[PDB]
Amino acid sequence: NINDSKILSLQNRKNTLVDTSGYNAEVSEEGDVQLNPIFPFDFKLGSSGEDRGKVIVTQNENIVYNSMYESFSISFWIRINKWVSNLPGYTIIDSVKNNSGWSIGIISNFLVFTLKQNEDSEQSINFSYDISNNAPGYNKWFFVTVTNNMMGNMKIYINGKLIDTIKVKELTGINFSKTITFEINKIPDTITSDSDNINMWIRDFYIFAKELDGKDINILFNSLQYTNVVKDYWGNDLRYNKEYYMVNIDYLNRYMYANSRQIVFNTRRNNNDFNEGYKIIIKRIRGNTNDTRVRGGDILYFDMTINNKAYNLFMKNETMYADNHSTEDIYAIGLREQTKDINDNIIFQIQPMNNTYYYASQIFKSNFNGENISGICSIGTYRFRLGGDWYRHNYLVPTVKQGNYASLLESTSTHWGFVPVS
Repeated sequence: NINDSKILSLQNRKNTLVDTSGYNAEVSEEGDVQLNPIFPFDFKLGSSGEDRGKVIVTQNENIVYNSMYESFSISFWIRINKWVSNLPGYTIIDSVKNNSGWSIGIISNFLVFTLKQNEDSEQSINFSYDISNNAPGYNKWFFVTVTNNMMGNMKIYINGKLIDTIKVKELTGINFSKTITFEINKIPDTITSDSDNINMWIRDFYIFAKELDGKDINILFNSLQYTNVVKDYWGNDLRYNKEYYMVNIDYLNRYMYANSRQIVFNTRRNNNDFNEGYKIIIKRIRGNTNDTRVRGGDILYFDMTINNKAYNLFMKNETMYADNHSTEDIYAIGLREQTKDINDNIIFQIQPMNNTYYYASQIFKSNFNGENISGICSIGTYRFRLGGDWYRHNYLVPTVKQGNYASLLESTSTHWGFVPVS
């Protein structure tokens, strides 16, 4: 019943971009347009300038006429290379023939949708990402969805969530264009420097002849998404035998290091970047053998190579010490030496855990067959006598709460992210 209103479905069929909606809108890609052979089969443009990629959809004017002036919806998956917070103006999706139609661009940390009736009048709505928790840029995938009702409201959703809403004003004389041009284009200066190249990834761009509501929007949101495959910090599939930078949503201003075989979290210097720290590799024990992708319920361990040696993360047995609260069933996570024999001591089960504005997961301590989960992974500061320390000192370190860890499932402190190493 929902797809009954779909009038454009730009997708990657062969290794070609086409309109699978049935209205056969013409699709023509120019310059450097990279298509992805593997899911989500996203295509990729850039602000290179050389032969800047430019995809152009030309819909059946008649179907545009009978759909766009009433109510409609635009949705799609998008991603920006290095969406920093200073970024200059850029038009990314444009459907303005003369001085009328609609347009979608990015500015500082904003993604704005615009309805343009004339050169002297517009009406925009936008999404602004939380800079606080996004120092290295908002470089993750997100599902957008814009809804418009001339006789009511114009709104935009990011990942099934309503972000902004507004009443449409008398935009009489507005002229929708049948042409939609995908291409990164810098807006007319005022910033006045030549910044780095940004890439943009697009997937499943759709347009509906009606104003979809939250429910159908989130239905759509999951409709095309492997909710159960865990994703890495940017939204791509999580993989095994791949180097990652494991972080804790509660402390992104920290990186992983280790002391006397004990994993500690230090403050990163390159705040506007995710380098530093020690890396991790996820090793599978039980999961879909045909993949190297991490799925919920999959059993695994983690390898951390330091000097040149590879260690296994593992749950300690020593009792903890902390200035404030108690040691419920708290065990620190440290590094042991690979025993070439899977120690129950290093076994965990991963679970996808995505939030409106980030991609994380939950790691649980389990046995080999995972029919017994004893606790969950967390983080906190505790008293230690590490390398050279004669006196105990506080260290923020990974931990595993056992006993009844049910009380922590709702804590972002158990939310772990994996930033791949570029």
